[PDB]
Amino acid sequence: NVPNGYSQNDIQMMANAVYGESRGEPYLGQVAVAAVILNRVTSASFPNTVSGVIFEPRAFTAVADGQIYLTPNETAKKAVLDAINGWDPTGNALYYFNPDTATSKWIWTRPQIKKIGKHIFCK
Ligand code: NA
Repeated sequence: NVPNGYSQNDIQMMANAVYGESRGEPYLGQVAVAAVILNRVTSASFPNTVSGVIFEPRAFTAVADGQIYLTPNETAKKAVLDAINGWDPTGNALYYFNPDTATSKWIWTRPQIKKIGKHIFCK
């Protein structure tokens, strides 16, 4: 069922992480969050497994919210497989935030790449 390099649990948790962050966003915004997870895996500055990236303490509200082991939203799951298949609409982003609600002081310091739906994607 799952791309080589990933477990069933990897894909489910990615889908649940993506739904947590981007439920209701344009489909492109959901692929984008998935893209960011894969970019963080690649990056030296984040963990180097999908689990490690998803379980970073503040990172994905699906973790704190008890959603990471649920049956995944089918569209968030498609977005995940789209990103694994090489769709990265964020231009290799590592960070994102919603400028209307974000309360982080430091997020505004990241170099901004583009905005998709309610999220600005950043290096
Ligand atoms: Na990494």
